[PDB]
Amino acid sequence: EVFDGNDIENNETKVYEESLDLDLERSNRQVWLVRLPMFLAEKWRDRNNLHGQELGKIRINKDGSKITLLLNENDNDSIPHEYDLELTKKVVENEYVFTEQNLKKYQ
Amino acid sequence: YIPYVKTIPKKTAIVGTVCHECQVMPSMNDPNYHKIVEQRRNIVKLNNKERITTLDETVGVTMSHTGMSMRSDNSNFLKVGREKAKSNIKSIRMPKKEILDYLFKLFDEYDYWSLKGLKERTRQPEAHLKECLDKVATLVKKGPYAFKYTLRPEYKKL
Amino acid sequence: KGSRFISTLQVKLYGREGSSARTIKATLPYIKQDIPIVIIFRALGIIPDGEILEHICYDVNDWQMLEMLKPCVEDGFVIQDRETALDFIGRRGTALGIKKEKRIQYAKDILQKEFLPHITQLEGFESRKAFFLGYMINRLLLCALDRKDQDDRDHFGKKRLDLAGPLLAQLFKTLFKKLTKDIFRYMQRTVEEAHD
Amino acid sequence: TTFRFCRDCNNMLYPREDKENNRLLFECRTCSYVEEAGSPLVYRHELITNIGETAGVVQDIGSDPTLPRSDRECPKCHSRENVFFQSQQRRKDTSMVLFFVCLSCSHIFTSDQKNK
Amino acid sequence: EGLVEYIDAEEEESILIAMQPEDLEPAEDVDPAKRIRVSHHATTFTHCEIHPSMILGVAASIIPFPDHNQSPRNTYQSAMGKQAMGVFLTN
Amino acid sequence: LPHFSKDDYSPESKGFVENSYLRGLTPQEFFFHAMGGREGLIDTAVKTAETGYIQR
Amino acid sequence: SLMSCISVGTDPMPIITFLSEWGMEPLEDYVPHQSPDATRVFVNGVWHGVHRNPARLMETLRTLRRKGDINPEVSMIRDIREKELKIFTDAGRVYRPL
Amino acid sequence: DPNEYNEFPLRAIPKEDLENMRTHLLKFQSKKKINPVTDFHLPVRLHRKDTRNLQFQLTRAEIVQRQKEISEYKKLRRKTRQLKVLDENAKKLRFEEFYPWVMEDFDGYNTWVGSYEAGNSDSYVLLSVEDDGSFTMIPADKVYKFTARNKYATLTIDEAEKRMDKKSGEVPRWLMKHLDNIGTTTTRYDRTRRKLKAVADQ
Ligand SMILES: [Zn+2]
Ligand SMILES: [Zn+2]
Repeated sequence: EVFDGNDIENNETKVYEESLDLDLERSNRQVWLVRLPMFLAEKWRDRNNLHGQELGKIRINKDGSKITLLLNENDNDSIPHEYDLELTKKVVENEYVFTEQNLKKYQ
Repeated sequence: YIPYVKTIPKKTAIVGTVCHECQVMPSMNDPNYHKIVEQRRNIVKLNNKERITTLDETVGVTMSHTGMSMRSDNSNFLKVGREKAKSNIKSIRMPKKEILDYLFKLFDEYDYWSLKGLKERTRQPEAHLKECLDKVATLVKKGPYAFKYTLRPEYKKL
Repeated sequence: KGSRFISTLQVKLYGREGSSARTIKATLPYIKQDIPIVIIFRALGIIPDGEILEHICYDVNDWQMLEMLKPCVEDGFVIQDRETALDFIGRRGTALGIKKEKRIQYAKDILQKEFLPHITQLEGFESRKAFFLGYMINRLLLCALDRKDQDDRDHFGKKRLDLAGPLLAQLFKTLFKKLTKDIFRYMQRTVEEAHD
Repeated sequence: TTFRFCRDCNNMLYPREDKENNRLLFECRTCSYVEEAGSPLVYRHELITNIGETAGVVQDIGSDPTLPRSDRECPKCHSRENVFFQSQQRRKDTSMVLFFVCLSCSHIFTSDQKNK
Repeated sequence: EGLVEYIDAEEEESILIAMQPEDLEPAEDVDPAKRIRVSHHATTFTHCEIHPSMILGVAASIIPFPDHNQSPRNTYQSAMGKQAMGVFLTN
Repeated sequence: LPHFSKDDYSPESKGFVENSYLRGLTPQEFFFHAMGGREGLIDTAVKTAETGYIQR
Repeated sequence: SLMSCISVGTDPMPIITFLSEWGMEPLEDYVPHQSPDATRVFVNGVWHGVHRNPARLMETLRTLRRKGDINPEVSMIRDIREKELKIFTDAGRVYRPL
Repeated sequence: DPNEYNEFPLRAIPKEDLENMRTHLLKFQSKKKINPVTDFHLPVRLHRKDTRNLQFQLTRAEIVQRQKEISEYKKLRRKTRQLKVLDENAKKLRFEEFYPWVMEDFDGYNTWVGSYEAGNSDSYVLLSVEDDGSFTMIPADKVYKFTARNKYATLTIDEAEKRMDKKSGEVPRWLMKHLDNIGTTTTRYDRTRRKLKAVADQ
């Protein structure tokens, strides 16, 4: 949506029905940035798949903060179903997750 | 301040915070880990590019299509020469009063006309149209509407 | 896998050993002047100085090389913004057909498509290019501190032999470039003058 | 000399002479962030240098097959096997003094006799 | 099978190569006519030479006992063997 | 040579040929003597042209 | 020389992918202070990132080349002194067997 | 297997709530902690915009101040040409990232400019912790490097060039401290603060 900047004519209220302000109420959600191998990324990033189905379970052992994955059998059999989620930082600073949404030019 | 910064507005929303740099390692004790190792060895083994194709037929059969040949081109690609030469203009000497009335009508519609637009509007031979033009009108030489025929000031009042 | 063009990047240490104002200036292609380093790193999106000499220096105890790069950050001190650095490097671009606001995009093109082109041609890769430039400067300053001697030009590992493969490759590349130019010329002529 | 940086914008700090207390303060030239300097030294320029002699020593320096072997005495664990090399700086006037690195405990000990 | 390996000049910088297997490899009266062999007194080799005579080119491989000559004479013979006269092809 | 360890300053490691021509050269000694002969040939080739230049 | 051959050069991209799938941390998220002992990894003169355990990576790569999974013309060099792992793949490199 | 842990199941996102929205990745660059819920003056605005000629653009507080004050005040053709080949995806990235992401708070205290990173943006996936402790898988697409801009009252370029010219002498060590004592070329936040305190006093 190409638009002229620094508009003090308040045209954005009429041409955009959605508020321009950033939504912040989901910032308190906790996210895990997970890096995948090539096969796991291929089966976890294809748009012909991932219809909301469950993919596995995450075992978080509390003895030494050891996190392991127990994947479901719905994906394959030749790949492993147990994985070790290694952590290099228990606290990650200055890093967030945000989304983009197109605005409504109508009304 | 300048009230123009070329801002593209898009709806944006924070959808969470990350606190753990997670990475997935395959388990060593899994029986299927060796399948992953063999898969990576097959990845570093396979080739993305194939070899060239060698024409194993007789060389003259291949050369028959080349250059100095019987086989004229049957493709229609970029044949602008044949498709722009099929439009032919044929016109006759329509009587003088009708064509000058037509010229006056077009001059009343718009005062400034070139040779090509007037010819495609009236469908007349170039010599007769030129005679009917310079009998009753003239073309601009040094004005902003140069090389366009306009009506004489004597006939401009009507 | 590109245009097979050879771009020379020279990182030069100005000033002699007895001189104290020893600043490092890099010779970018298509740029008349030799740009100081810190301006280039700010042009690559690394604005703060600490990450700049982090990219230069990997051992925090190596105080000597930090000392001798101190005049470089002192020289590239007035520029403290990425876009100011971009304008500063683009204004000596060898184009002379670009306006004020296109200086930034011009300098971005300069740093993307031929500044260290063997790494990448794409955008979004300024971090690795900046790290490689920091590595180049680290090697330069290691040679300047006599931790490592200068490179042997006669070392046979640093040499390659163009056999019939690569030689015919570059020759055929040139000839096919010329043939494609001729095909485009023929197409342009047969559209503009329409003789089929 | 141990350069210190601003904690706000990560720029190096610069000394100041002040007549208010006549103490050594280091300031950020960008955001005016100030602290006391922990040492009166603000500049060092060493001409003859012993730094870089033991440079390049890592935890797996004994895995290099090109490094020669010797049988000197390691005076921290008393081992009879080690590698050794000359001073890593490439000055024209550095000596043939060797830096023996024991493989058992990664202890660097030299063969210089006047220094010992 | 990992029995031989291709090494270039960069990879030569980080390896240790033995002259002969029967001499330098096993852990260590001598014939006075033989040349003096130094065993290098170190056993940490990663590679061994296939044969030391293979360092020569095509022309220098024609020279009988090139290690018993002055090296410029070997260079002269290497240049001279191209001017030798004989059968070059059977056709 | 890659047949010696690092920082070897022994005479055989830096180009001392102990064998005679009669007994033949070890391959390291052979290569070092080849380097010396190459230097001699290069010096001859440049010296002939330079001294002809000076003489004219 | 008689035994010397010259590499015809292969694609380094399988090697880069293999490194990235064996703990070679990418260069984008590398910080030298938090990884002071990291070994820089070069492929055809392109620094692709760092590795924390270079010895295991080198023996894995050497075993792969010795079993033929990697092309034998690929030359891999570990200089332990300044912690660089240089891998060369391009054509024109003169090699000899040992 | 005994359950001595909290084995949370993992579920994927549907494909219906992936079209027409893109879930990128945020990454600030500062040695201190950056938090929009606390360190930012609400409302916070994030839009893709041109960063060309900064320090002359007023933030949203002064924009709505000007809006209020003006509401009170009013009431031969070249024929053929060469077409260079270019891939569609990189063209879309270049046109998209022709303007960077710029996010600012209401008063302009924290202005962060985003830079695209493509090194490992494809291998990354997001596991957001749900409200019940479960995990939803979100395939991340792009990673953006965000840097704070004009925090310590940055300056223009012509003065920098004339200081780097050798017609003048040595550059002084504390020049912008003297300039901030003068009161020229301050931060965007302070520039908005002056106008806000000028309008609010009436
Ligand atoms: Zn500061
Ligand atoms: Zn010891």
